[PDB]
Amino acid sequence: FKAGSAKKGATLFKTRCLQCHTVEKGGPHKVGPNLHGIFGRHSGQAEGYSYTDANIKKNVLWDENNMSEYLTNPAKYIPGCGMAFGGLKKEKDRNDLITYLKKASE
Amino acid sequence: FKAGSAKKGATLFKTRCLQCHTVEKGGPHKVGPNLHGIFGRHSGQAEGYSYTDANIKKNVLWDENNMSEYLTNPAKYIPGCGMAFGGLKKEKDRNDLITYLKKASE
Ligand code: HEM
Ligand code: HEM
Repeated sequence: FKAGSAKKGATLFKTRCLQCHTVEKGGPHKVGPNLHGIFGRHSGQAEGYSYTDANIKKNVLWDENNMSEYLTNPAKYIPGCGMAFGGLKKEKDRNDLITYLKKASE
Repeated sequence: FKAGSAKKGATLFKTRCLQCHTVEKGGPHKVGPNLHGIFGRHSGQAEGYSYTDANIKKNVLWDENNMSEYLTNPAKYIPGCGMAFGGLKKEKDRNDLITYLKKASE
């Protein structure tokens, strides 16, 4: 991962993630967990959310690379429902998004 | 609605709701919101969850009848994903479940 446009990323997040995730500090959980402070913890540790994916529950240390990989698969399992579009297949895309998430999640 | 078996209801909840909802006091949010104290508020007011369905967001006063109706439709929209099995089509079923939810949500 190499920094990109936080500005493009912000639009990515609003159009592809924000329907399931907030990022503001102390923001509420929705279908997915609030993501504030995501790059200072492991996976599966948002306060007041309880997780389903076995790998997220092993508590991976979130960094840029790990996250880029995580978001690479266009589909994602939404418990009890099925597969949803939760990924950016394009590299450039993730670099933009992750650049925004770093900032806005802090 | 007429009280039924909280015992049957408990099994219903564990097998059909618990994958998306907890009910214990102070229990965490998941795909759906924690439901503790559900019959003492309106819809769309769980602390630390942010909702999507326009009708839930109008804040309906949850009672037995309203809830039975709510759970009557076998399918339910899970934001960003699609339709999921979130209902009990059978009357007897809901009466069992709602009887348990009254107790366990308190
Ligand atoms: C590109 C857009 C998105 C990004 C970058 C993103 C990011 C993340 C991250 C980082 C996690 C792990 C959080 C943690 O470990 O605490 C997560 C989990 C989750 N996301 Fe997303 N997400 C996106 C889109 C979506 C969408 C559209 C949905 C729902 C339709 C969603 C639902 C979920 C759920 C349910 C979990 C928890 C999974 C589980 O418990 O098994 N995400 N997401
Ligand atoms: C019979 C089983 C279930 C019962 C009785 C039930 C009950 C409820 C109730 C009472 C609400 C409104 C909560 C409130 O107003 O605060 C709710 C909302 C919700 N439920 Fe369930 N539920 C069940 C199954 C499921 C399943 C299986 C899922 C996920 C696949 C789920 C996901 C949701 C979501 C996402 C919301 C919020 C909807 C929105 O924000 O638009 N439920 N449920």
